[PDB]
Amino acid sequence: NLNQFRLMIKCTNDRVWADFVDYGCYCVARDSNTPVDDLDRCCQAQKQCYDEAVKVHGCKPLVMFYSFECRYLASDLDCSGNNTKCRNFVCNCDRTATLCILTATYNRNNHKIDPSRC
Amino acid sequence: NLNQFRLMIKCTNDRVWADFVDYGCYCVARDSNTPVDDLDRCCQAQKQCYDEAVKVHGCKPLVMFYSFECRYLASDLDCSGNNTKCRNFVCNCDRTATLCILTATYNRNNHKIDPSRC
Amino acid sequence: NLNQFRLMIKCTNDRVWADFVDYGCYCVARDSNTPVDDLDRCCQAQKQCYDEAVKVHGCKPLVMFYSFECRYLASDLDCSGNNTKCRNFVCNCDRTATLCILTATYNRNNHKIDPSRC
Amino acid sequence: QIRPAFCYEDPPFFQKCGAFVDSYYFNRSRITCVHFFYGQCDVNQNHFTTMSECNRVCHG
Amino acid sequence: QIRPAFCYEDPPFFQKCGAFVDSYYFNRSRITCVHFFYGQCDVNQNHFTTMSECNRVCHG
Amino acid sequence: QIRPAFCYEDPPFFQKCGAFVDSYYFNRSRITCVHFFYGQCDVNQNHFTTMSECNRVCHG
Amino acid sequence: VWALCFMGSLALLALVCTNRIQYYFLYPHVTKLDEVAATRLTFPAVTFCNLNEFRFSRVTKNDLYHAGELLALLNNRYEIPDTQTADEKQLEILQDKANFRNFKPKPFNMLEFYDRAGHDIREMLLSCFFRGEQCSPEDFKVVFTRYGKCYTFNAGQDGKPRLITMKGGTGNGLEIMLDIQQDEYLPVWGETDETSFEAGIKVQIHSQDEPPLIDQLGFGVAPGFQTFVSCQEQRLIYLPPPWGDCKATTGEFYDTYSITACRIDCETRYLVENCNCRMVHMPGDAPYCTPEQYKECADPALDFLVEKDNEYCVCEMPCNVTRYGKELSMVKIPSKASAKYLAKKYNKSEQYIGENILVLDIFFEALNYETIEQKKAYEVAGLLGDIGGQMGLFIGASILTVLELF
Amino acid sequence: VWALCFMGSLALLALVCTNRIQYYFLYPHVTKLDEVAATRLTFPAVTFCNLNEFRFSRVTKNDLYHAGELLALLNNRYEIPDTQTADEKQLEILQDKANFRNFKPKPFNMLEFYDRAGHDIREMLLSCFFRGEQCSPEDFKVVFTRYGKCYTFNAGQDGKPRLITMKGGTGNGLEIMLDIQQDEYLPVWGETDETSFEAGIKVQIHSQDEPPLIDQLGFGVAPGFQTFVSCQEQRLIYLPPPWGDCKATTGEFYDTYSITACRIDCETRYLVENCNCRMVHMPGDAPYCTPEQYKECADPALDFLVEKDNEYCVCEMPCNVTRYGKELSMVKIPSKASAKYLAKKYNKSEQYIGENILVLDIFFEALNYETIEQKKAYEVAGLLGDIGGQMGLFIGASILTVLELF
Amino acid sequence: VWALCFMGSLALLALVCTNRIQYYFLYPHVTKLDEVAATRLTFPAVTFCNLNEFRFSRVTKNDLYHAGELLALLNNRYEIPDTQTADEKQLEILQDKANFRNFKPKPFNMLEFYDRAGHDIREMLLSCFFRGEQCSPEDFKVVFTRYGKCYTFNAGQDGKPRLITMKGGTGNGLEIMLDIQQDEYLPVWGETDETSFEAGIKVQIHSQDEPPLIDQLGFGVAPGFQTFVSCQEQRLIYLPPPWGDCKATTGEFYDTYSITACRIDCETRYLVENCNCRMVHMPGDAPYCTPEQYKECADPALDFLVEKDNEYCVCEMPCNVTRYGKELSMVKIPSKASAKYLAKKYNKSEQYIGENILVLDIFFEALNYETIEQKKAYEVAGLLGDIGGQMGLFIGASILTVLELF
Ligand SMILES: [Cl-]
Ligand SMILES: [Cl-]
Ligand SMILES: [Cl-]
Ligand SMILES: [Cs+]
Ligand SMILES: [Cs+]
Ligand SMILES: [Cs+]
Ligand SMILES: [Cs+]
Ligand SMILES: [Cs+]
Ligand SMILES: [Cs+]
Ligand SMILES: [Cs+]
Ligand SMILES: [Cs+]
Ligand SMILES: [Cs+]
Ligand SMILES: [Cs+]
Ligand SMILES: [Cs+]
Ligand SMILES: [Cs+]
Ligand SMILES: [Cs+]
Ligand SMILES: [Cs+]
Ligand SMILES: [Cs+]
Ligand SMILES: [Cs+]
Ligand SMILES: [Cs+]
Ligand SMILES: [Cs+]
Ligand SMILES: [Cs+]
Ligand SMILES: [Cs+]
Ligand SMILES: [Cs+]
Ligand SMILES: [Cs+]
Ligand SMILES: [Cs+]
Ligand SMILES: [Cs+]
Ligand SMILES: [Cs+]
Ligand SMILES: [Cs+]
Ligand SMILES: [Cs+]
Ligand SMILES: [Cs+]
Ligand SMILES: [Cs+]
Ligand SMILES: [Cs+]
Ligand SMILES: [Cs+]
Ligand SMILES: [Cs+]
Ligand SMILES: [Cs+]
Ligand SMILES: [Cs+]
Ligand SMILES: [Cs+]
Ligand SMILES: [Cs+]
Ligand SMILES: [Cs+]
Ligand SMILES: [Cs+]
Ligand SMILES: [Cs+]
Repeated sequence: NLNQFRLMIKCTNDRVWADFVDYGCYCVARDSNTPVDDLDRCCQAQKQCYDEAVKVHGCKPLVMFYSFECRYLASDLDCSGNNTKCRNFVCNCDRTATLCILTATYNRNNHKIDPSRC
Repeated sequence: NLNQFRLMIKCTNDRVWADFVDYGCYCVARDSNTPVDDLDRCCQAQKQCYDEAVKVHGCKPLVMFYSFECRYLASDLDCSGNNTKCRNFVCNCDRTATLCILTATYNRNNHKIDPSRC
Repeated sequence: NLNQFRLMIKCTNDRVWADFVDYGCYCVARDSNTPVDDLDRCCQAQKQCYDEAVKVHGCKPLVMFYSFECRYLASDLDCSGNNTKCRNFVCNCDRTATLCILTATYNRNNHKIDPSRC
Repeated sequence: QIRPAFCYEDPPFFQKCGAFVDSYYFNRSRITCVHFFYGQCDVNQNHFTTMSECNRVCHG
Repeated sequence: QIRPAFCYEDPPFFQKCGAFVDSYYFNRSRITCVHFFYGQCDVNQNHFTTMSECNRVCHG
Repeated sequence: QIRPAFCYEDPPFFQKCGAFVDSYYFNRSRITCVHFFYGQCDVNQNHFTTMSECNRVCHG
Repeated sequence: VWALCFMGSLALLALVCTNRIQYYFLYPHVTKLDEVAATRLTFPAVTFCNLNEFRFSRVTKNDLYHAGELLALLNNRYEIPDTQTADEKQLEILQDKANFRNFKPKPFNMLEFYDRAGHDIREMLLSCFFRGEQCSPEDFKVVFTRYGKCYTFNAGQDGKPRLITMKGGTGNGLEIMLDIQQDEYLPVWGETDETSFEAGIKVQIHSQDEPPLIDQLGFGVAPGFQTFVSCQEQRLIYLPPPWGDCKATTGEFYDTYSITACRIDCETRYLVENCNCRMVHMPGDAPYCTPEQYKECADPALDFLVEKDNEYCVCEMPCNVTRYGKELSMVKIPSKASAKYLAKKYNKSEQYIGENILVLDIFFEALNYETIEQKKAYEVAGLLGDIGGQMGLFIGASILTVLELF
Repeated sequence: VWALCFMGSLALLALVCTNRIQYYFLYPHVTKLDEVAATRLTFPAVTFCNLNEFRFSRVTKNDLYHAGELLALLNNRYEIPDTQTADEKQLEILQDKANFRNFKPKPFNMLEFYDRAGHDIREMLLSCFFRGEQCSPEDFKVVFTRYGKCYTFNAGQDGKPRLITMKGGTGNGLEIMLDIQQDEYLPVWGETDETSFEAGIKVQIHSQDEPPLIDQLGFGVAPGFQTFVSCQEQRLIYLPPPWGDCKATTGEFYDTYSITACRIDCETRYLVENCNCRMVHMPGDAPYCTPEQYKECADPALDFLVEKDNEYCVCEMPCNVTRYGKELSMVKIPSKASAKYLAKKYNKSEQYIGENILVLDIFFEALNYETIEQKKAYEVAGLLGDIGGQMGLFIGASILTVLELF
Repeated sequence: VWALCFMGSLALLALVCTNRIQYYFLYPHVTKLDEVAATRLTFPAVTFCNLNEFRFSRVTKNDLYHAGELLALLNNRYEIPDTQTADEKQLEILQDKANFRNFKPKPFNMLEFYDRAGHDIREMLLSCFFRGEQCSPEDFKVVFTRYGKCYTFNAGQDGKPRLITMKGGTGNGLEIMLDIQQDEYLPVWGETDETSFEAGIKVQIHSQDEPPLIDQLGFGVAPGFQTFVSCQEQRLIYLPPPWGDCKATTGEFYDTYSITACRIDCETRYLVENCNCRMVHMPGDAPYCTPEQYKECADPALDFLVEKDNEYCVCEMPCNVTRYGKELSMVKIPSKASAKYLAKKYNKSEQYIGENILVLDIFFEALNYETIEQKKAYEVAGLLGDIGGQMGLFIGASILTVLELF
């Protein structure tokens, strides 16, 4: 779930959990159609990953637990330790989404916007 | 039984067990009708206690075992440690009888008398 | 078997195992009719013992195992430690045969002779 | 009250504050005095040098 | 690469090379710094005198 | 009687009366000499400095 | 030639006083073994759990509605799975209980469910004796564990005195007869953290200063036997810094530090941080996990921390540890000659008694406890005394000559 | 200025020689752990008891007349209680045996009854091996205990040599196969000190220098199993006064002091003092308790002393103690594939073998025994040597200067 | 008067320096106990054996021809004995298999027979978990023992890493569920070294540095139970000559010296020397024993050495020993409520599961291991330092005065 994502995020970068919380349209894990920029485009990929996690496999990405190992290199962040497909799958969604966060840049005014913006 | 009475007695007073053994008419635990003085009146209360122990409850006051705790004060002599009514009851007969001994006084010539005296 | 005989022999005397191996006609445990001297007469007694071990009891003197204790005196060599009649019996054949070896003398030219000699 | 109140106090069994020595104490279960090894722990007064002394002071 | 690579190294727990002292180390499972007793075994650099210093260098 | 009577005596296995040293003793079960560590307990004479010496005196 | 050797004498003396001063500041320690003859011993706490968490006859439709899937009685579609392994009777009770047609769910709480459906000391405890005296369900304190609703004898809480042993042997300890109630066990139709292939109880003998960690540190006792558990107390004492690295007190959920207190702190921090809830047996303020959270988050997370994790919880050594060495042994209950007596006495069949009844005896073999203790190896007096001894060795000095030369 | 500091030097020296002299007279000790490699070990004694005290087929009408009430076969009215729990067959044997109509009681003796009705080593012992060699009922000495008629292997009495172990493992120890004879067990119709809810044997492994105290200090072994008991010898040595408080010898019933010898002395003194009789397993001269005295006085008094008393028996520590640490483990007898063989061999059914047969293996895991020993910590030489060392520290004195100045 | 006392002083000094020099050359040692807090522990190897050596369904007519007599299936006349104890079905399979009429024997090999007919880890192992992770028959290495074909978990051979434990308790260890396959057990029609009255497995927990000696040093685990084995690592360290008598390395069959390696060397030397063959579980080059040699020479000789011999094998102490103390305990499998689930899961009856299924849990109670270590008691520095201290005691000398007087 999102406690581990928040932790995967703290593992990779120092940007406090709040700043992603209600950022843009999708962050963190909310539905819309048009993402404001690329940071918000990560969350859509994340959200679209959770949607696939639920439909194909049977996961419950927002409730379920998974484990991950924090290594020195962000890309080294490990998910192989998970004993089930479902638990392995969601751990990757968050892994993918958290690395993608590291690429994109943080435009403050896109955080906590109006619903008329999305 | 009378090994414990003899011990309850040694717990409270120094008068050797012999002196009560065939004292008067009742001491220790013999039957009669008229007690010679009050020491011999204790043993009657004791004897009448054993008689009640046998008829009402089913005790065997002369054979059965009980436990008692010897404390610093004679009145503190404890019988609460006994796990059955019958064992508790007889422990009290001896307790009652042994404290009552402490009140009364020892008139030597009333010890080992003739059966024509009782 | 003959590993223990070879050991019983080494327990009693220093004459190397080879010298008895194909000595005379009977040594060690071969069949014939006329023994060349008394050393070869021991082996016949030994061989005749194994023959009795097989027919009467059911032993297998050449395969079976037994235990023996090596003491300071050759005659003290012990076989009482064996838990079965069959194992006890064969241990004695070798004991008898090995002491008898100590009496007789070793005539070298009677070792490794021709089959036309027996 | 026939014997002192320390008579009913447990000796310092097995406790060492120095040399262990032959001593005697009143046993309130046997109602007589018994031998024990006393190791100089003056926890209470239930320890005598003689069995008889213990049997006078504490026996009754 | 956000925190040094020694941040992911286990401290010398329970190892004594001298005086044990209050110290702090980065826990790579909690992803924060935690108290431990350090006994002067300079096995690695994952030991700080202050929790905050540890939380600056190693937290991210 | 082919070998001495001390040949049949057990060595002082594991007994220390001083320095332990390479030694050899006659094994009356193997009927040959075997290595052991001897610790200067002169309990008997079944201990030699050399395997061969042991194999001469005691082997037969 | 001497002043050229009185100071050479002294130079080597300084490299010795340096080696000794540097050693005092290692603050070394040595370990001392010791037997201790005891006139008496404090009897430990004894926690026990039935291996079965929920009494079948106390599971309502509502409980089955909320927690049925967690106990593998229901699939994800809220129905009894067709791969059920039930008899005729149990299945037709459960198939009716699982009829949620026109049913409206009332609120649910795991802690309330454990407390109500967990096994009852009042029906389990056929008899209890400790040192001659008869004990009762009142002597057992309820404690919640991973097994659910468990009971501790001699918990020494309530403000109650702690019991004492004075002699070696079975007479000076505890003896309990329990009925484990297999007719009340929940049917096993799947494998989850709350199901059991086994029948019996789990037991842990611990100091009252520490909580149970019974799923991890306990022992098993099987029905159909009387089991003897002969114990030895063993006391470990460690030093705090700078000598050692032991933890004197605490400042989290328990008022005395032990390895178990530390682990339960960790497990609770870990479940809140990762599930936003605590299991009903953990301390704190956080909301209790729902049956959904147990299955989805709480069970997998506690399993991970207990099985796979190597970094999250590393516990500092405590300064005081009491270990009980145990030697277990067994005889069979009932004999053929006592089966019908016990059946008659508790109104059960002979087959039942042989399946459900157990006796447990817990006792010390001797008052004698063992102590292994860390002692400081080089106090201040031992630093000065040897500086002193080798002053007289090298320079030939003294307390007198130093004073005089001053 | 020096004589004002040579004596100030000396004053502080006297407060050190005082601290050292006062310490020697504490007679302190320290404890030394040690492993000891052993070429051989003396095998312990092994006492065992059937949990059932009286063979049903050896109880006569006379025995049932005198001891029936004690064994709960009879009520106080000398009749079989209507709350009996018997089969058809046993009850009709007992109801006939309890027909005392026109019966005249012959004399009775508990010791004779135990000796005659107790289980017989000759029928119990199916097989015994020790170190390859076959053992027999002759190797077992009869000993009377609270269980009645029991047997000790390797008692090392009779003037018989004690057996020895030379290697670790099951081959160098004892293996006994026993039939516990449940068809011979006494029916249980009540609860007394002589009745048993359990089937099996009790076992105690002890030095030959000490008696068994098997009801208190033994372990259980259950029928239907082969039980492995791997042992370690452990030797404790204590100091006598003034250093320690251990008891060297004795001057009551046993010729070597041990905690058990002390306890059996106490129990006997206690039963005579309180019942005027001894139980058949205790030593001395006093009359044996009658079945009435057992029920009324002897059982309650021994139970009290063993369960509730804290003052009557407090035992001085002995100077030599041998403890055996034990690790027990089990496998099942019989397998399905060996049941019919064993049935045929002892002429029983397959169900019988599975209920009555047990195998016990008792062995050492290694010759290595452990010693924990109290050593004197400050001998005379250690008192003088340090007075000496700090003479040279303070006053700068010597053995030479003291002699010279004289 | 002084030179007559400076040398008298010195004479007694020489009888002290002699007593100290003579002591250094005893090379004494003392033993040090110590606890060691561990962040992690290497998990031991765990060898297990079925008590049954040969699967009934894998015994061919040829095997029965060569080895039937050794397994008591055949008498010396190559026929099924009339004193057979078989059911209807097994006997009619064996009576047909033993029809050697017009049969011609193919070659035979005991090692091949054990390898082919011994129990298969692939059918025995229902489930294996270690620290959360699922393990497989691939994690078990085949090892041949007196029981035949056995399996070691965590053998740490192959070049595989050794597993580690980090916490106390059942979660951080191994859990295996095994089916012992009693329907596959060989019928017992006699008593030989290869037959078993018992059902279950034998287990040994050992360091990877040493081979198993499981028939001698193992423990039993019975079917029908879950057995808990709580362990403590204990490390013994000894000194080599001249201080001690421990064996550093080896120069016979194993690449690390241990008591077991020594014993297996001995047993092999003994079987070759006395039978001219080795058993299939021993190392070396010598031919494997034939079934005839097993019965006639190999079994009696190994039994003798293991039971009766006191001289052939006496093993030098090794310098490093790892012992695991064990506390065993049990609960019952299956409960009534899980029997039908497990039956369905493995396609067996409920009666079968209760006869063949076992669970084994092996774990540490705490990372804390114990070390008992021999330490050198009087190094060179401790020889000089005390010669020094009592120089200043007697002659009043010093390092300075000796130098100066030179
Ligand atoms: Cl944990
Ligand atoms: Cl007692
Ligand atoms: Cl061996
Ligand atoms: Cs995976
Ligand atoms: Cs009461
Ligand atoms: Cs014999
Ligand atoms: Cs009393
Ligand atoms: Cs006094
Ligand atoms: Cs006197
Ligand atoms: Cs993590
Ligand atoms: Cs640092
Ligand atoms: Cs700061
Ligand atoms: Cs031999
Ligand atoms: Cs020699
Ligand atoms: Cs030579
Ligand atoms: Cs649900
Ligand atoms: Cs509550
Ligand atoms: Cs009731
Ligand atoms: Cs309560
Ligand atoms: Cs479970
Ligand atoms: Cs706290
Ligand atoms: Cs959280
Ligand atoms: Cs030191
Ligand atoms: Cs001097
Ligand atoms: Cs009677
Ligand atoms: Cs007699
Ligand atoms: Cs027989
Ligand atoms: Cs006998
Ligand atoms: Cs009883
Ligand atoms: Cs005596
Ligand atoms: Cs008396
Ligand atoms: Cs144990
Ligand atoms: Cs000291
Ligand atoms: Cs054959
Ligand atoms: Cs091969
Ligand atoms: Cs399968
Ligand atoms: Cs493998
Ligand atoms: Cs066997
Ligand atoms: Cs080698
Ligand atoms: Cs050979
Ligand atoms: Cs056990
Ligand atoms: Cs010394």
